[PDB]
Amino acid sequence: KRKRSRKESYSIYVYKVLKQVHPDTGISSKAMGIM
DNA sequence: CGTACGTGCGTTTAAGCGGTGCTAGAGCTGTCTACGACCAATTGAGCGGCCTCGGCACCGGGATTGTGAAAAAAAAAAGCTGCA
Ligand SMILES: [Ca+2]
Ligand SMILES: [Ca+2]
Ligand SMILES: [Ca+2]
Ligand SMILES: [Ca+2]
Ligand SMILES: [Ca+2]
Ligand SMILES: [Ca+2]
Ligand SMILES: [Ca+2]
Ligand SMILES: [K+]
Repeated sequence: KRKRSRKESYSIYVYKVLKQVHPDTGISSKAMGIM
């Protein structure tokens, strides 16, 4: 096992900016996909 | 059914032409060095996997607020005059 490739994405940085501008609001996986 | 737009005319304008004179700056060359690629070593930021726990989808009951449809009233219009 331990495949799923390792696919890079901006989602940690998106979350990081989100917590700056709106610290109590989160984000669905589709919405993250669009970001 | 009313007039905005196409046609044609006379009047006016300035584009185009060709020419001249001047130079800003496009673009090329040579020099030199600050910067970015390249490399190996190192390791923590970010990856996948995994579990949890509350957001959010779904439910039922009733009040309330849009959202419109019909029915009822009000009005404007149509036809009819009876005098002066
Ligand atoms: Ca005229
Ligand atoms: Ca120059
Ligand atoms: Ca870590
Ligand atoms: Ca994850
Ligand atoms: Ca309901
Ligand atoms: Ca309404
Ligand atoms: Ca309505
Ligand atoms: K340089």
